[PDB]
Amino acid sequence: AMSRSRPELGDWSSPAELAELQRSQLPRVLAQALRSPFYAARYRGTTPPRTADDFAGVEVTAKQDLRDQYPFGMLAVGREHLATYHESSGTAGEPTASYYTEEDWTDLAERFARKWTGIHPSDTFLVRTPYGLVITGHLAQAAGRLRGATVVPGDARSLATPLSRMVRVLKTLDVTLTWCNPTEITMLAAAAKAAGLRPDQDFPHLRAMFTAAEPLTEVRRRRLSEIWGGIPVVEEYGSTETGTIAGQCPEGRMHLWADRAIFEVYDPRTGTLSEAGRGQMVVTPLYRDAMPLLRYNLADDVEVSTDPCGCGWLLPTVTVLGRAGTGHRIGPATVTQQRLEELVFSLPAAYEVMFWRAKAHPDVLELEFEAPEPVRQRAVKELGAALDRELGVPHRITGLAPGTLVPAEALTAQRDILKARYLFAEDEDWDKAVMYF
Amino acid sequence: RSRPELGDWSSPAELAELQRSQLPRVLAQALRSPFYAARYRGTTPPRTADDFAGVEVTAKQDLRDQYPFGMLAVGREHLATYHESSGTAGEPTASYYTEEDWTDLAERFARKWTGIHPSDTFLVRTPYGLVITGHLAQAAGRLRGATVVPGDARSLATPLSRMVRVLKTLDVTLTWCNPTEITMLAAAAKAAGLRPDQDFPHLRAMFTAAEPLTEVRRRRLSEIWGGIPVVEEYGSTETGTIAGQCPEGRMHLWADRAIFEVYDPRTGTLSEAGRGQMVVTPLYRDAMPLLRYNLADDVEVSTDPCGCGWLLPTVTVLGRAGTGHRIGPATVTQQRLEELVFSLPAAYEVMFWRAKAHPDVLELEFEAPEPVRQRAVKELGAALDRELGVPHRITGLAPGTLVPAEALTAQRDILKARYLFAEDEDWDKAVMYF
Ligand SMILES: Nc1ncnc2c1ncn2[C@@H]1O[C@H](COP(=O)(O)OP(=O)(O)NP(=O)(O)O)[C@@H](O)[C@H]1O
Ligand SMILES: Nc1ncnc2c1ncn2[C@@H]1O[C@H](COP(=O)(O)OP(=O)(O)NP(=O)(O)O)[C@@H](O)[C@H]1O
Ligand SMILES: [Mg+2]
Ligand SMILES: [Mg+2]
Ligand SMILES: [Zn+2]
Ligand SMILES: [Zn+2]
Repeated sequence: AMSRSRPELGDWSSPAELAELQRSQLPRVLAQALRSPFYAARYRGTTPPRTADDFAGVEVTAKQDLRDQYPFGMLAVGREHLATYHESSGTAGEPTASYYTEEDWTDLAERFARKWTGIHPSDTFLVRTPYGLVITGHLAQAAGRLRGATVVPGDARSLATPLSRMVRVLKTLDVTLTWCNPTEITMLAAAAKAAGLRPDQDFPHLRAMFTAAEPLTEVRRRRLSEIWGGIPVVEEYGSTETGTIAGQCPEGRMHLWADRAIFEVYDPRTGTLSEAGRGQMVVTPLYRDAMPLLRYNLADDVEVSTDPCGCGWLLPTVTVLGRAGTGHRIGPATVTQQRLEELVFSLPAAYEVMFWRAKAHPDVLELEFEAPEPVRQRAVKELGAALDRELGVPHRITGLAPGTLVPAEALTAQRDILKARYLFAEDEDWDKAVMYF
Repeated sequence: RSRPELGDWSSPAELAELQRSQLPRVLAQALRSPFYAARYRGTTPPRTADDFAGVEVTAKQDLRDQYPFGMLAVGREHLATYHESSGTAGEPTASYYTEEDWTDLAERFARKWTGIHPSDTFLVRTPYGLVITGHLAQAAGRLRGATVVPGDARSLATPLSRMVRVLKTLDVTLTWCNPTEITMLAAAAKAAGLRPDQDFPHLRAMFTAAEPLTEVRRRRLSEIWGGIPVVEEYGSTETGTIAGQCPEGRMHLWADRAIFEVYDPRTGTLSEAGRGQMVVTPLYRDAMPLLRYNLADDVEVSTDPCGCGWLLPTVTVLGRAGTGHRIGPATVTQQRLEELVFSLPAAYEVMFWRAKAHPDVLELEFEAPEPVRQRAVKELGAALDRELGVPHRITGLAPGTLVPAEALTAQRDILKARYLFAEDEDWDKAVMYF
């Protein structure tokens, strides 16, 4: 393919060459951004940025800007050129719209498809994320179609596809790849066990699990891998409005797809943008026509490093800590979900602790988790000792019976996919007449 | 491959030839599947157009028995997508498609007499979970360049309140949802402060399927949404779209893409027209060949020419709504009741109802706002007296009884798993965040 117009891993031999692949797109990107009502209004009465050098002066685009411009204030092409329209997860009251041409979709699908394990025609790919307005289900399906994998559209949060039916599909279709968030990986494992199947042995064709959408510690990621037989759990970082911006290498670090976007770290205190360090993730996608974004702040706290990785990819690594501002403090001690997660998932695998939750009170950390009765007291004691050793916070830890946080019906209930029925026989329950879901 | 378009045939004889010329390929493809290889093991299988007249019907129970890949005629490497049918979960029905199979599927859906255009914004409000329906409409929208808004259905992510907001704010021009969902969206619109007959000026057509739909109900759904076309099609997960509405309001069989026959289940005879069970042999599919697949829907196929000038037979689908219940001296079909319910004046706003056939009496409930309820009860009773003569027990209910207010107004944030909460936060959304 002498013919392909977007860069691939291996097209650049140095960071200087990568920087050139980026800057050579900025005149097109800056001209396209100005066609949107939002950027045309932003630079009204001034000379707009046109050149690679002008980009250093470009003002950040905030989430609140995208919400204020709902639905099509960020639109730079005729609506006739849109292929799909999406809205972000989170608050329903203040939606964020994103939208993509067919050519925009090719870039999106390529970035998702950068899975170090490969996606092949030989694969059966269960897409277990939502298709309702959000991009995630559509994105995985598009990458599956691109690479010829058989796509099984599992959807998520749909009454049509409960966990019991997904477990049966995983086993009976010999599914080789999955796409779902890390909590859904443990939900599927709990559903398998409730169906009398061992996730570590009874799914021999499952070769990788693709995941995103949650901050994921290496301790949790490795436990999720071990639960499913030691297979790779392949993380990516993305959003509805950016698509996939980073993907895992074989060493287990996420690398920024810097050939497809200019990535900057925003220090909200000084207002400076830097190519690496700690701060808020800023993205300028290079290969989109419909919805240009100039220095869009995802407002995730990230650590970007240019330090080499054992994978040898010539791309910076990124750790995603969480959403900016989300931390809690109890003693002098900062309590992060990420620190608690590392302690919970360091309990021996034999204790089967997967489901937990915690509440920061001013004085004390309240934490609950499900564990089988025989190991429950051990789990409470060891997790307490871990909190003492690592954080020194006062705690109130309660072990719960399985079925308490995650009900049995979520794991085992089957649901017929009915249609509206208006006339029933005497013996039939007519309660499913109009509300048939 | 080269697939026919409306207008490629000038007569029924030419249509019959477009079909028969595909049958050698279709019969050889079917034989590659374990199911048809086993069916014709130790015989000479059918090879020619003439041999097709002798081909045994394929039943739904065959597709269930062959779960998952007994109907598969290509290497799995060539599959693009895998689907399972709606209905019983305990006994799944698998279907699957190559990329080229998908082009035929998308083309058949896209035969919408109103057109699908790049100028369109197309809300897909059917499920994407395993079933084909959401994927099919999305594929046809992508094929014709319409902006696809993936609404999904039966998803906690996309309640009615949010779909009504999307209809209005995105100037949606086309919808895809079942006929019950058309009335659910109308009730949700009023609950959002929007009049379905006036406040959606860019909505130009509503595409629908999946339910038996009387012309009386279809015309009422049109009137509720300001007199815009309600464009019906007939399909299934295992066949795709097999008939679509013409501008005269009849569904025409897509006979250029499939051989349609009417099955008498008592004699087992197959006829090109008349009353009986819908039998389909798709002509342009490689992955999952079907020879005379019996959808087991009760249909009436007619060869009578239509004012639309399409040279294709028309089909009415009675289905499960065609099957009588004896009550009084009389026999009552869902389709006959539906015609009487939707013959009540539009201004009574009767959209949601249900009925139970007892041996002695028809029990029927419907929502009607105060103060038209007792008029509606009386007129519907008189209609049942005049038309059916069945004893009835009719109850008018307050709106919010059959279709709860919560279904129409509830908004739901799309949350992710959260493990650490502040004191004042509800931590019940920790692991069960849907
Ligand atoms: N691998 C990851 N690690 C950590 N956080 C992640 C990861 N992937 C996604 N996220 C988080 O999820 C966000 C994107 O959520 P997603 O639903 O995929 O898009 P969205 O529709 O923009 N939702 P939202 O921003 O939450 O309103 C990112 O900004 C991060 O906060
Ligand atoms: N226009 C229509 N009029 C009447 N019935 C229809 C119409 N369209 C679809 N149907 C019914 O819906 C069935 C197909 O349901 P659908 O969910 O679209 O496919 P499926 O998931 O394959 N279901 P099934 O094969 O019956 O188990 C048809 O066989 C008919 O019974
Ligand atoms: Mg368009
Ligand atoms: Mg394949
Ligand atoms: Zn690496
Ligand atoms: Zn016609």
